[PDB]
Amino acid sequence: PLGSPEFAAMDYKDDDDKALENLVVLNAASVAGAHGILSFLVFFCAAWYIKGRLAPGAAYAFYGVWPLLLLLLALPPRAYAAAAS
Repeated sequence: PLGSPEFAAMDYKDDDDKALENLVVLNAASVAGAHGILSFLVFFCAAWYIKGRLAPGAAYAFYGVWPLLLLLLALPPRAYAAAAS
């Protein structure tokens, strides 16, 4: 069956292309999330939040966790699974 090997070779190609496109996009999601944590750290944190304004905290937790989730949900199952240990 010469067709079987052809299907195997083509499958590996689609798996490589799908991966590359995922990383590039997921990275932007991760950057945006970390952008939310870094922008608020700089703007929101300051020394006024200690007085009694946790708000910045939530912004860090929301945008800092936002990217994590995005990467995992925007990442294939077998991909996020192999990343676990």
